[PDB]
Amino acid sequence: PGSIDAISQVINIAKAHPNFPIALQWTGGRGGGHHSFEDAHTPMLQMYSKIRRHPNIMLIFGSG
Amino acid sequence: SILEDSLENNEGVPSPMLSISNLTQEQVQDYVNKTNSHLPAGKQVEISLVNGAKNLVVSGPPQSLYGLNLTLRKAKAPSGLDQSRIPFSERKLKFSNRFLPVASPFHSHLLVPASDLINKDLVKNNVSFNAKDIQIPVYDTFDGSDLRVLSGSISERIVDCIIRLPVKWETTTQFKATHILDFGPGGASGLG
Amino acid sequence: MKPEVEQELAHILLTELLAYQFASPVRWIETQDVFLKDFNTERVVEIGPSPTLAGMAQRTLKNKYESYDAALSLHREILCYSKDAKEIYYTPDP
Amino acid sequence: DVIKGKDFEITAKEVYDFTHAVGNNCEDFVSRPDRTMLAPMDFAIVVGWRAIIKAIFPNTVDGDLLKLVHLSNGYKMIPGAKPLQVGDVVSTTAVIESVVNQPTGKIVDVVGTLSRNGKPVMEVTSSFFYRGNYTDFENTFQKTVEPVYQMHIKTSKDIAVLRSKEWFQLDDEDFDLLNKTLTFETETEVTFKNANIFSSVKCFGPIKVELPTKETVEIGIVDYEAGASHGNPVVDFLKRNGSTLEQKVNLENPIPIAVLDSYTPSTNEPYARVSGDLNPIHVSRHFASYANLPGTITHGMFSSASVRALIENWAADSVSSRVRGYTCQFVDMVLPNTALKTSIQHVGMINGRKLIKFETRNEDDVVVLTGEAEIEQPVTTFVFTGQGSQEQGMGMDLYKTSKAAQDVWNRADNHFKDTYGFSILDIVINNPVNLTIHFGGEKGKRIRENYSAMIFETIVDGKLKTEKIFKEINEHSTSYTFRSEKGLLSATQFTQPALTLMEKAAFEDLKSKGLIPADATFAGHSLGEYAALASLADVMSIESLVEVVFYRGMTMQVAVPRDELGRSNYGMIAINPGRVAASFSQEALQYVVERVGKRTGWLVEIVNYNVENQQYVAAGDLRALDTVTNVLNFIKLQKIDIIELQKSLSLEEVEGHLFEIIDEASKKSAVKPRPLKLERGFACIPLVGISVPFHSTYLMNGVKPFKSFLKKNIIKENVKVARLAGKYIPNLTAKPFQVTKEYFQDVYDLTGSEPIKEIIDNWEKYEQ
Repeated sequence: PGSIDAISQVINIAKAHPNFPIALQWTGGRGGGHHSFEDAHTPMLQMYSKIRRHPNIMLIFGSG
Repeated sequence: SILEDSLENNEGVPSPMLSISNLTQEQVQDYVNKTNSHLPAGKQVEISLVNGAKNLVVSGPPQSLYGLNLTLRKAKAPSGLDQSRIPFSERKLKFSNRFLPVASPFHSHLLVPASDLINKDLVKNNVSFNAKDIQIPVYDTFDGSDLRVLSGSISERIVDCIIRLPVKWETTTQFKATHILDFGPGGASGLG
Repeated sequence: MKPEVEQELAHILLTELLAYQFASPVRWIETQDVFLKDFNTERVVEIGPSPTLAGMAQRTLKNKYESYDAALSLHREILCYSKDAKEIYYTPDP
Repeated sequence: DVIKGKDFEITAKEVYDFTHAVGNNCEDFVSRPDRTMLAPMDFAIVVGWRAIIKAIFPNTVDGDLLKLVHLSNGYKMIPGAKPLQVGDVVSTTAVIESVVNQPTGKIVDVVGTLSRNGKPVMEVTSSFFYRGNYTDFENTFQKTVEPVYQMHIKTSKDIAVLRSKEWFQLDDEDFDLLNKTLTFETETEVTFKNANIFSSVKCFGPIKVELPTKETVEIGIVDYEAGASHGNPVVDFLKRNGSTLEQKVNLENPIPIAVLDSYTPSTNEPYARVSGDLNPIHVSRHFASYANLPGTITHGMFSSASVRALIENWAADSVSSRVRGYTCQFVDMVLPNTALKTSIQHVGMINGRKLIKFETRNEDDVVVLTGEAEIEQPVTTFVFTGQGSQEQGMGMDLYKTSKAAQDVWNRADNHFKDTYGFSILDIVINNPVNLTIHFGGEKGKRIRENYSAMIFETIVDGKLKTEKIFKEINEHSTSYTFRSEKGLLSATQFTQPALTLMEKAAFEDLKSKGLIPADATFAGHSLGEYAALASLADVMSIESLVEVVFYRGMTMQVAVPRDELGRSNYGMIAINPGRVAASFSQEALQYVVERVGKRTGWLVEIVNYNVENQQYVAAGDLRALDTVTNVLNFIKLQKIDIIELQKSLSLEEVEGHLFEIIDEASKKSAVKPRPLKLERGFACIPLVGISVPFHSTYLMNGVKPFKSFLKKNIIKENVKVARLAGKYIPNLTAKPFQVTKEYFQDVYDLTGSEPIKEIIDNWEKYEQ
């Protein structure tokens, strides 16, 4: 994911199969190569609680 | 005319208490300081509730709160602006604001007059609250303190705490606990 | 002051203002501020061929009355006889 | 006999009680911090009720008070009077206007006049009805105010017929009625003696004549008197032989405002207590039942104030101040706990106020109430446009539809034809490339002398250098010719009349539709200030206007040396301090232009201060204009914050700093050909057309010849002070016209004028 909506999408793929490991690699806008107009903290700061109510989501911070 | 306009701009039906969301307490106070700049004492609006982080509630005469509402109306942005291709720093403030369901300006200078009168009345009936009698801490709305550790009248405090003084809700919910029970009005739209 | 006397005076003042207007400059910025702020006009109507003094008073509002207007909740309406017939004569569509 | 009431102080709480009784939650009546409490115009009835009701009591007006019926009641605010306040002490006077026996019963029309501090504040009108069969023909009268009749004395027999009537009685019998317009403002007082036959008929009023200003002056009297009459001869005459001026003017279509839901009170005691109407009919069932009513009828007065509140709220946007007139017809009765949809539309105009009509029906869809209200327009200001935007055919559409328009244009077009030999309508209608006047027969020669007497005086150091404006027109000239490669409509001597005319015409149509607010403020931009003065203050005739304005243009076309091809040594530049730099302020443009003024010893001054930090205009020496336009271009590409360099350096330091910049650009334009062609800038635009540095100090010598021209055309008697005081914003001063020592001084300061200086110096000419 790279968007707040994108994250929310992953959360849905998560409910999809609650027993399956999903590595949500939250990248930021300050990464290398491909980009994003997005801040690295805001999205995560904002989605964290919801991301965390799904045990199958392995939250991984990247970029910078 | 006002009610008309305030309605076709997706804001509430003008009342004495406006609630602004996703703005710094500092940010909010800034716009109000501006609005209040142009008004006389008796028509000024102040922060009533600091319900939370970027959640506040301004309060005063409905019409002057409507004025604040206009100065805000230009500073904001259409909700579906899609600033996803704009660099973060460069983007525009998106934020919510609406009038609240209440007939009176609580926690404002408009009510200070009724302060002394209410107390003078509370005495003329049986009512008083001795710190001896309260069995469990009752956290002060402004202090966050206990109302028992109080030199003067606990009654008189909670009167002035509802009528004149702001509600620093997070600081008044200083305590630590496992569980909070909400007995107050309004299901999931309520304080809990 | 005596009515006839007031006339006589007010008269020559009026003629003075008009005579010398010829040389002195046009203080329109100060003027707009008189009726926009001192009087708080809500309907400023321009009577002319095209809307020139209007867009003048419109810019002035954005440039200076941005905040005043907002707080004091005054809706201002700027109308040119040229283009805003409907709004001046109170005769709309459906 | 007049009925005197009682003095009445309005307590803060009598108001609380009344507002709450009728249910009027307007904030103007509720005690708020730092505001005096206002009293509802409704409250007038609480004050006057005892003075008024007394009027239906005398023995000569014998009625069964238990069968009394209220027909109507209205309040009219006398103009200029502020609304009732909580402080006020109020004297009430109830005169009973008309008492007439009708087929169905006796009718009494009462008039209240609530005064405050000597002056009258508002009038209250009530008419009551004693039902039954009467015949007191002995004690029955009625005075009616006849509408104003206008009469256009066109012919010689017309004037003959009028002198034929004994009631037509003017001051100087020698008055030349021929070709004037008369108005007849008549009151007719009648007393009955029989069923249809009048006992006596009086009919009096002033006769007035229209002035060029369209003002009306008393010329004489209508004085009719007759016993055993049968009809009113005077009114019949004027009806058939005249037209009836009604001050109301309908809109094109009624404009709906709102449909509101109302309710009558559970009990009537609340209203009765505040109002002083203890009439048992409304409160005691046994009285109501004895009078054979449907029940304890709601006070008709409640419905009056209740509905009024709705009009107040929704039609006046809850600005108590705005409603100045309200009136109410009690169609049918209403019981307590009835619901009332009352509807409100905007029906027309009267004297700048919105005419509003309403109708209230009940649950059974029966009309119960109907009246109208007059409500003030929002604060209005009129600004009159100056030259520059004139288009061919401008306002010619309105000439085709509006009568007011035609009269304005035609009066003018005629004056122009008969004294200068051209049609301003033609020039406007089809922009003529050229136009020759021909000094034909006896009338041709009359015309040319009016051309020959065009003088341009020039007081230079005591000396008065006067020249003919029209050099060539002389005793041997057969014609003159105005020229313009584009079209004469854009040559100021014609442009100005055209503009003034279009505007004055348009405003007089607005005035005719009753759309001009009484207290509106006005101002004009250069030229438009004559149109503004003419339109709102009628300071001059339509002809005087086109005259003054036409000469103002000829004067400006000779107040500057011209070349062979008639070229100018001067011009105007329109600047925008914004475009130079976001830093470049007003004091910055002033500063810069004042330096390039002193430095080059040329002429530049700021002429138009139009929009702060955005639109300015400077005039003067074409060379000085080419410097400023370039000095400016430099400061922009150079990014020179002068507000910052003023802090860091000294006066003399930055002075010299641009004195250098000036001197490098000033060399460049002096070395340019004869009549330098001003070119565009970054913040400078040349005003193509203008050739005179007007609104600079340059035109200071051409003042006193115009200052006489104006005095010969703006007569003392046409300057009515109130039309200007506080409403008129000049251009010299930018402050509302006031005839005060204060004001007079400011004018001297901005101009230095003899007539003024003496006046300031000996202001104590106070006493006649």
